[PDB]
Amino acid sequence: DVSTSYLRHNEINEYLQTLSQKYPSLVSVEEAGTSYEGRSIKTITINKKPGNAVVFLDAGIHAREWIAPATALYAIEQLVEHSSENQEVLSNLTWVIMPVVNPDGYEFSHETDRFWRKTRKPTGKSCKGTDGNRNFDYHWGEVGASTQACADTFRGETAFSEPETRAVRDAVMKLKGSCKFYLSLHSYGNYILYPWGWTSKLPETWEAIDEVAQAGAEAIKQSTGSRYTVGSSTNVLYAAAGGSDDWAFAVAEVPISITMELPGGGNGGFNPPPSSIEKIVNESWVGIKAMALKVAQMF
Amino acid sequence: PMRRSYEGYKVYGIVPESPDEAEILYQIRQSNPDLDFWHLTKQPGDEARVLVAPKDQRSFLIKLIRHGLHYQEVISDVEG
Ligand SMILES: [Zn+2]
Repeated sequence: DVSTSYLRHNEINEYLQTLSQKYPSLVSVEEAGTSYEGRSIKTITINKKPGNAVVFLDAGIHAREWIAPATALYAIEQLVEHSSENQEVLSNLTWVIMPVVNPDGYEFSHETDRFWRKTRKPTGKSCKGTDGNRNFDYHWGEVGASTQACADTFRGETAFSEPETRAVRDAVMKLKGSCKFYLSLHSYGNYILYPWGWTSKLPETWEAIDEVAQAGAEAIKQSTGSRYTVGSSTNVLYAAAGGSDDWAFAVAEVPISITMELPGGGNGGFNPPPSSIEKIVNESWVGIKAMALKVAQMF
Repeated sequence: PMRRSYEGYKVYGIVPESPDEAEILYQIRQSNPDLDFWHLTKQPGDEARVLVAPKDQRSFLIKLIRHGLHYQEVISDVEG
């Protein structure tokens, strides 16, 4: 079970490598890029078949949001190690999952500072790190992103200044029009949100995304009774430019683009105790599977 | 071998009672990078959470007092 403890980055990549060896007909593991400090940013591709719609799922762009990589890892475990229980999202759907976008920051939050958020790439003489979810090149730097190098929402020296966000960009762009569902896992707050992050004006196809997002919230409510708030980002969060969901929607042209804020726990919300991981990732997968199924029915 | 010390740090919970009160929290976050906002939304009844270093605690609370916001000290000592 990957849902009993928070895994370090090397354990995550070792788990992926094991899956690539154990399931060579179902799974391929590849390097999408290399972090600033030299760590391998890997994806796992599940059920690759010509003509399939692709779900791209990433997590761990923000270092301290530990329940998101755990949820991504649990999703991988269900789809790969329990595929017979998940055929409804494995017929015409291919999954590409990036369980940790920001391994340098993630490891730093384990070793030194539990509440670290950014990358670790130096930004000048005084501080290190960029907010990866303010670093994507769509209306970059226009609102809700700090210009201060040491702020936790620092937008970066330029758009896509971080190899970690370039890795997300390259991995998504490699799908060459086949990606129909982009899903980014964060914490915390129990929200299922969609573009625009940077403005309150609704996108023209917001209803299609809302249909998917409501399906995830509904499935979660029917499974555990937990409530999720669904809507366009600015309904819940103050406007911010440079998020990955905005970029996937507008630049990668992914019709369904969603950011999920996973349940909080522990004294900080970001740090549910390890004993609570299983129930959170189990419930989260219920919503994620239901959104993918809706996408599978639409494409 | 060595990790960041959180000695003397506190976490405060704030529940804004209007969109204007929540906006005050947003300006505080945007203008004071030394504060660590763990959570901040526009959701009614939601609790914002802010981790505050000892050097910032008196000034931060006075800003809360100045604007009439309700707050609670939810963690008194993060303890290193
Ligand atoms: Zn986040």
